[PDB]
Amino acid sequence: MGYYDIDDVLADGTEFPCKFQYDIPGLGYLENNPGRPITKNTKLSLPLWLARILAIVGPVPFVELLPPDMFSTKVMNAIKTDPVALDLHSINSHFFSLAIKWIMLFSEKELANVVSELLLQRAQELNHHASSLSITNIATSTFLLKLEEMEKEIYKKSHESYKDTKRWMFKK
Amino acid sequence: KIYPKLHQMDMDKVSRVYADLRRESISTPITVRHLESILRIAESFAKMRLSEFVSSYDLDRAIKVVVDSFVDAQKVSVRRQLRRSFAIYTLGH
Amino acid sequence: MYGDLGNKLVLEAKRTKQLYARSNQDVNLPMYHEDIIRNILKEVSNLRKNTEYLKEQQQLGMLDDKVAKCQYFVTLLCMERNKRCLLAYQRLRTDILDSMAWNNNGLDTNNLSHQEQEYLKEYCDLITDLKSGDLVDIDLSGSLVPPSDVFIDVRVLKDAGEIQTEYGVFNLIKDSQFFVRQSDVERLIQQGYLQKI
Amino acid sequence: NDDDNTEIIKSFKNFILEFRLDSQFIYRDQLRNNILVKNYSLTVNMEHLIGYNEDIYKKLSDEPSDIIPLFETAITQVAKRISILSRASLPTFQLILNSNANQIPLRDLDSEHVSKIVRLSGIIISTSVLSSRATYLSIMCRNCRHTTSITINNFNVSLPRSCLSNCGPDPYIIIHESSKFIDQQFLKLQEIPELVPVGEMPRNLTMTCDRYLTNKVIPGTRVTIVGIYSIYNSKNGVAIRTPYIKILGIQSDVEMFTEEEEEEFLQLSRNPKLYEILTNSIAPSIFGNEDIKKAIVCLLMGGSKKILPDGMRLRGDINVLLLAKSQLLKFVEKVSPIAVYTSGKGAAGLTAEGGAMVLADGGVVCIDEFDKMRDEDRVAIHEAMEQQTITTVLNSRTSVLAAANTTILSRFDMIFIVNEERDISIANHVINIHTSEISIEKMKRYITYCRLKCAPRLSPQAAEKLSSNFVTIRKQLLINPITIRQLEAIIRITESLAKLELSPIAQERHVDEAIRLFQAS
Amino acid sequence: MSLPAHLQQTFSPEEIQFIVENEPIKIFPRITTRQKIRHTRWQLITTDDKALNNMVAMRSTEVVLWIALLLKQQSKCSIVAPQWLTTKELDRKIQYEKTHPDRFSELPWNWLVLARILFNKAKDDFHDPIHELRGKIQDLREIRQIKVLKGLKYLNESHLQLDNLSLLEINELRPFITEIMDKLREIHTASLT
Amino acid sequence: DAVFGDRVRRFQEFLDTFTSYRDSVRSIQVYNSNNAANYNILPHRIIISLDDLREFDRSFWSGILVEPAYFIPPAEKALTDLADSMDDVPHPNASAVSSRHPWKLSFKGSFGAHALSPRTLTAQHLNKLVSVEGIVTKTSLVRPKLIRSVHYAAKTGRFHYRDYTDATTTLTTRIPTPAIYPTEDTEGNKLTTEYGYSTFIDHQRITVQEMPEMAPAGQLPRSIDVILDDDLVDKTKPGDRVNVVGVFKSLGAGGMNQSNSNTLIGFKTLILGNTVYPLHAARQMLTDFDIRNINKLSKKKDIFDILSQSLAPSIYGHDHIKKAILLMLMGGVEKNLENGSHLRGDINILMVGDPSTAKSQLLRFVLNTASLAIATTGRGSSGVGLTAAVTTDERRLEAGAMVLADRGVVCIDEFDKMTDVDRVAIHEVMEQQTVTIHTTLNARCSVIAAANPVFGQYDVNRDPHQNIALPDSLLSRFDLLFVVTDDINEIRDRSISEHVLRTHRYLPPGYLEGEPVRP
Amino acid sequence: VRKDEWTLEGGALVLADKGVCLIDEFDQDRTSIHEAMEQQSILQARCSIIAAANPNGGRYNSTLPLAQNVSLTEPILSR
Amino acid sequence: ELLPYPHQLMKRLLNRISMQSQLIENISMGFLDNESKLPLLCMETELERLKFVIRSYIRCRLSKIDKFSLYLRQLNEDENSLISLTDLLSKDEIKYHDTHSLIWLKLVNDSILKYMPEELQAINDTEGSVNMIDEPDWNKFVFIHVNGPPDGKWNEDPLLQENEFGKPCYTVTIPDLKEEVELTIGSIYVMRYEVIRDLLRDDKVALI
DNA sequence: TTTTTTT
Repeated sequence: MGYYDIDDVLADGTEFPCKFQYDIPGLGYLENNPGRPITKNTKLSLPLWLARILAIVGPVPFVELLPPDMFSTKVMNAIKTDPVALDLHSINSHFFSLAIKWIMLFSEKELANVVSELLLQRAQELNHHASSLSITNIATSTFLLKLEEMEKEIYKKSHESYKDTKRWMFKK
Repeated sequence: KIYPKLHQMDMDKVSRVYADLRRESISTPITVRHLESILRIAESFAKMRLSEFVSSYDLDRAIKVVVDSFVDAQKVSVRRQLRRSFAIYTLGH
Repeated sequence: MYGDLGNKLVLEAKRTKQLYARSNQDVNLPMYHEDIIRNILKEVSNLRKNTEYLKEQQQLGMLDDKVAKCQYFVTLLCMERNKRCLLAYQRLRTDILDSMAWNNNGLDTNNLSHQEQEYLKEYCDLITDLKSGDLVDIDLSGSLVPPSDVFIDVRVLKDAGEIQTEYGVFNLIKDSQFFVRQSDVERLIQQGYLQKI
Repeated sequence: NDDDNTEIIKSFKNFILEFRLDSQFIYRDQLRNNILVKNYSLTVNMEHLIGYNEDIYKKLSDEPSDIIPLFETAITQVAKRISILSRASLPTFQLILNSNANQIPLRDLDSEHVSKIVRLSGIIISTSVLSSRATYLSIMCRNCRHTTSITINNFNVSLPRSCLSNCGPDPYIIIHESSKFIDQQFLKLQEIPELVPVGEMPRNLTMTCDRYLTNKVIPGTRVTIVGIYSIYNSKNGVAIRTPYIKILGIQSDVEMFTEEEEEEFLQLSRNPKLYEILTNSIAPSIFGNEDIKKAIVCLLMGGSKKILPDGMRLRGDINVLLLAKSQLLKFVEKVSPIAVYTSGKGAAGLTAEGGAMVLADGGVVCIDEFDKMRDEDRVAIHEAMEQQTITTVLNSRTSVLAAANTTILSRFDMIFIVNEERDISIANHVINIHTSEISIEKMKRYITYCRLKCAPRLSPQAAEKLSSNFVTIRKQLLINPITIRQLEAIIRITESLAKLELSPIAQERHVDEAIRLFQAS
Repeated sequence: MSLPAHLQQTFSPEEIQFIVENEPIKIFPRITTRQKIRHTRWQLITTDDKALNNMVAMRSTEVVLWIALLLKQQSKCSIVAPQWLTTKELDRKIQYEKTHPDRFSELPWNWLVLARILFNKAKDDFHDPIHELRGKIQDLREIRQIKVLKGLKYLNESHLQLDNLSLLEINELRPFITEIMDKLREIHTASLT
Repeated sequence: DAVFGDRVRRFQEFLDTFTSYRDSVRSIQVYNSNNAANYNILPHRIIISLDDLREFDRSFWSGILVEPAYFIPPAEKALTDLADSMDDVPHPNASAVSSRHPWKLSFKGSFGAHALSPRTLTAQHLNKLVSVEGIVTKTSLVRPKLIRSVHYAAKTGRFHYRDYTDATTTLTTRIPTPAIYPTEDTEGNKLTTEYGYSTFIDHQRITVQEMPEMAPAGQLPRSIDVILDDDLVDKTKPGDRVNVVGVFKSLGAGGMNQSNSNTLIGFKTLILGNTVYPLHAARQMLTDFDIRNINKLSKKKDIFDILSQSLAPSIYGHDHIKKAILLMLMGGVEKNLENGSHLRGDINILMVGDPSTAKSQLLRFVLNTASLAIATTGRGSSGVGLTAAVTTDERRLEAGAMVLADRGVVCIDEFDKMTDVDRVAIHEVMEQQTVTIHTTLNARCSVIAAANPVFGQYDVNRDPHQNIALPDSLLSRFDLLFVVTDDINEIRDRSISEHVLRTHRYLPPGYLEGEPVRP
Repeated sequence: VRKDEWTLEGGALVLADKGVCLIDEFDQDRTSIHEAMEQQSILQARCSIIAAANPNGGRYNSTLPLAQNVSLTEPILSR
Repeated sequence: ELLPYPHQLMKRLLNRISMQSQLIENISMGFLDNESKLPLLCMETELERLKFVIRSYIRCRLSKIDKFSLYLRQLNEDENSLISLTDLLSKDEIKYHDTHSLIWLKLVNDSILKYMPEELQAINDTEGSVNMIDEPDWNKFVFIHVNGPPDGKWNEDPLLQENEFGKPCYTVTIPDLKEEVELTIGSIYVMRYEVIRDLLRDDKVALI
């Protein structure tokens, strides 16, 4: 999550729904209307880097973020059913980082517990896949397609470590 | 038992003749497929002579056969002009 | 938006980082994203002009306390995001260049920018200078692999011809094997002339 | 016997535990990996086991059908030992094997070949749907209400008549819930045409597969099967039997970029002369016809597809019409990621069943002789190629190419018609046969990659240029008809041209190129 | 950068082998490097030279494992097999692991690497057949792997204890376990007010 | 048995944990009593969240998934006991007491691996609860079952009853019941079957083809039959997507029996659906806040203008046609007189314009704007087909395109290209609002028509009817006739070019510039 | 094609292989010939083509070019 | 975190390496003029291994210096920092850090800071939401093996204390959870580097 | 078997 971290930059660039708590003339560029003043109660998705700051500051905060479908209770129920079967990458490549940022902006113990359980199950599956080494598979391909980009990087690191260890063991 | 082999010098003359035949078809068609058919008919004439190497006369008679095919196509329309233009081209020898 | 170009540049940086992590051997780095960088710089110049206009509006005094403050804050945040993206991409490319200099220059100029090429030359000069002086006894450019094998059979991957040794000249005639200490043949292996006996 | 069978299972387990490919036991490691992937099965190479342990292979060849279940039981025992901690059963593990021996022709297979392992090759005519085989059962005796379990191996048993706690004639009745089942697929494999004697149709044989062996292949695929020739009697000559081959293993003859792989596409996009290079590589033997090559490239790229919020959708494919074009169409069929080359015969229609136009999706679809063919008349083709749709409707979202020698021309995005040194060079190449440059596959992959990666839109300058040119053309025509359909065709051509460079937006240069190409219409 | 990306988190198996080589090992010399009262010298700056210079034929002596293997490359050196590297000791460790699924057998942290290196080179010195020792090592590795799987099932963000686990096993598990525990700790911290 | 009793107690504990489930069972009972008094009776079927059963006991939910036969029957028995206790059951009929309707149980949401498709269905899923989704196909016609063959021995005064069980109907395997009415009573008096007292529940078993998009290329989609009973029967029809929470069940000998010599056949597998859910993939939903907003919109000075401007906002120059389309979407009022005369509740509009005038684009936008719409193209549209359709099947009648969505509007491209005979068949729809073949199909649908001039370019000198291919009688049959055609003006051309450029410049929220999509 | 079960029978052009095949009345047979000439496949004909076609189904007339006398392809005439 | 540079130990090792190389060269001259080169090969391999270890440690130190160049400039500017930059680094390390930071600052300034407004032109400023200065993660988890007390006597170490089953242990606390735990002597554990740093400075535990 | 009608 570094300042120069490209993945963190992309996750911050991701937009989230929000509802305006203020009416600001001259902010029509965010509205995408050249001369229309911003209005209170207006609903507009905003980039996470800007939406989070607007939710933090404003006293009444300047904007209030609406709950995303990635944070929807239906997605939560699907995760509680089967953490592995869900396509977290299709939902968001930075879904875990976005969940962590949403927990930081709004402390949610149950959400953190559900996210941790999903991460643990997906990590067990990813560890099984990484332990499976060549002496592309459809099952691993579908699992990676479900797996987010960060989880795929972790899986690549673990699988490369296992493959290097096996190669060094089987070769002089 | 015999596999005809195209002669290189006769084939050079036949390639010049094939360019001339395409030009004559434009004048009054002829195709690289027809030139390949000339090579095959030269193989056929070598077979008729039972020669493993295609004769220059075999290639010439094959060019004559392909020219006869071109003349037969649109016979009344182009046959006289084709014969006049191909009196030298139909047979290399 | 203005930050979208920086996001695209950072996406290219992440793609190149994943590629370099995938390939152990150093590939020729992707050509510098001069187009996206120049677009981001033009956006930064436009935002600077907008901030100057906002300061002029504040001198006019209309809503300078709140509306102009928010507009200037938004423009400054956009400039900061663009600068962060550009710095991240440049740092990743420069780290790749430093790794390449450690790999080869210690023992694809079109892809690099001219400033990047000057920086890589300066890094190679710095490496040679660090080896040239104190701690010169150990070749800092020497391989980081532990000395597992004192002696190893060596033969030419290529017919380079005569080659120097500590006290010998060895012909590298094609497919000519040898039996020598690994340390002396480490430089020749780095040259690639001899591979695995 | 039963002690000998237990000894055979124990010997299989011992060989698995004590066989090491290179001082590392592949059998133990492969079984553990299959357990990790939850693969309740194991694949064993006959070469590794029988390279020096010939006695096991001899016993297996003696009684393969009965021996295999003992090997599977040994696999289950070894898996339980390796994976389940003691003092802290598993589903049956299928055994997969490969003969790795000389194949036998399907016609050469005879009655003596039955009851023995056979290696062969052929093309599967079809693959039957899965059929669950009851691996286990619980059979309740009706008259005394008590149950007795039954397990079945799908090799080479029926419900016992007696009740055995005998109160009934056939009182035993299965408990479907307690019964455990395994899917099984039947396969019909035709012999390879070379294996068929000259002047004879290939012979076909019924074959069976179960568990992981099911769905391992697809119908129509040439494949090499490892299986024991067997016999069975269908319920439907005298003493005649129905031959079949229980499969031990299958090896198919038929059989997303890396860090280095994607960089090649990046370089191809980096080339500024990429469009002209593609046009030149298309029909290299043909001299001239630059407009034809450019139109082919633009059709392969296709216009950008978009859907308006109101539900209106822009056509996502360019259409080209021609009036040696057959060679160009043959090249286009290979270069296109998806293409169907035909003279309109299909007797299947071009638009229809599924036509060639419907089967082709995106890419380009080429017709060798569109005007010559009259089946699947142009009335259906007009709707298909204009609205990308056809009381039957079929998707027709694929670039249209027509070779030959109105309303269809109005639907078409473009129209067209159809050197001695070129003839000499082509003749020299053909004679050598008889006695920029980019690979076709690489160019097809690059075209698909550009279509998947970028769908360029018109920049404001390109839109203004297109509007001004369209107004000028309309004024000239009024002074002298061009339609907004042709204007949309030109816009699609501009988007297709920008797609090669993968630019975020099209350019006035693309607009000029599209207008120049349209001038040939 | 100076440090490879894979090396940023964990030591390579070759590095673990180098550490194991830095460990010492007993061997039987075949050269009377010791000179009678009636010559080149090691003069090692990182290790004892007196043992090497005092080695005599068939006089058991201990030296750093790398130097021991270097001498074993010559016929002069024959490495002494570790006592725990015996069939009876391996069977005892296996029985201990079986009786204690929770508790790993007290094998050395470099037991796996040392057994592999000895099988590569010191297979001749083993009085017990090398194949039986290899099978026992594989069985112990499988038991330890099952125990590691159970422990991963019983992971906790606060801490973990692995007493008798092999150093190679710890190095292999460092990336995955460290990343998972760090992610869990980050989730718990974000949950914390 | 004892485990079944423990599961019944645990499911009663689940109903106690979620008061809403017990309240819903009692609500079905109370609604049944009130509706029986008023006359419309709710079936004794209960659907609960799978996550709710998991919250009550994760072990119970996973156990129902693993052994639906062992758990779901006891859980439904517990639900039925709770419903019997909660229900007043006033004045129960003897036939109702004989019926003794069980309270069905269903699991909703969070299926995971239990969520399935017919191609992905497995033998392990057999004897296990699952949720399968796919396009319905080959649905069986509803056939009444028999809960019990209630009988009555003659002169005995006692009604002997014989229950019958089906393996597909019951998740647990059972020895087959005779399913034959007893000829004589156990007492020895002659036994007569008691119709009415005997209970018959409708049973339907519908195959469910895997979704064609989900079907692999070069392969036919798999189909798994799902058992349906009571309200679940006839819940969906072939060609309609549906998702059913049903336990896959191994069944039959599968070649294990002695009669099957080949033994090649596998064990029959038939899913037993606890519930059937039709799925759109539509129909708009109205809430109180949106209704207040709609009241404010009606309070607006130009409500019709606001709605029309909202309709096809991207389309340019067709705003008057969009106002006419809003009038057609309302359709007007439909009236059936005491005399039987019919006033149509639909309005037909026709607009003629040259190709690429976007009149057909506005018609497509109207088809999208309508919750239900019929699409046709005059070159490809037959009026006989629009009025009615014939299927070979005895032949089965099929509704015509105009008859389809008989209340909804029908948008037709190239209506002028459609033949005049087709237009006469359409006139049967336009004026009579009904079609007669000897089968008769109602055709009161609105007919919005996109057309082109017969010349292909509208001429001011030519009359609008002369330019239109439709006859004057057809134009009179149409409620409105328009002439919206492509034209070239300088300022309007700049505006339309800016509109197309604005459509291109519109950026999907998820896709940035240079990224493909998907007052 | 015929039932055997189902079995297939080889075509006549396929039956004539490597030996010169024969054609007459040069239009479905012409399509088999012409698809063969462009395709190199009739299934490959694998045989030379010899034509004995009456011109336009009647006595030959000198005025008609061969393409009119027998319907065919110009590429077929070239081949 | 970068460890403090041991100048005396590094210098003594370097002097020993120099003397060993000189002696090996003298032996080589004598051989070129008993005669057993096996001890010479042993000394050469020992020198190679020692030089490799020293170079690896120095390269890791330079990597840490470049990773926290901003934080090291901040620490050098910060008199309140307990450790002087020269104390933490070697002389060559300090010169390298200074020159590298200056070169990077010149490059970044000429690249972007000329166009950037002066208020935001500062490279190491904390005004950004993510501080541009990069510092070592104290709380990062790192494996460790309890070395036990540096002294032979377990009782002599106050940190060492009897735990259950007669096992010496060292009490430790994780500030985030405020959890206290005892680490048995001669045992391996995984803990945050911040809490581990106390025992590491005490040398009671060595990082794995 | 005999319309019916779609190919």
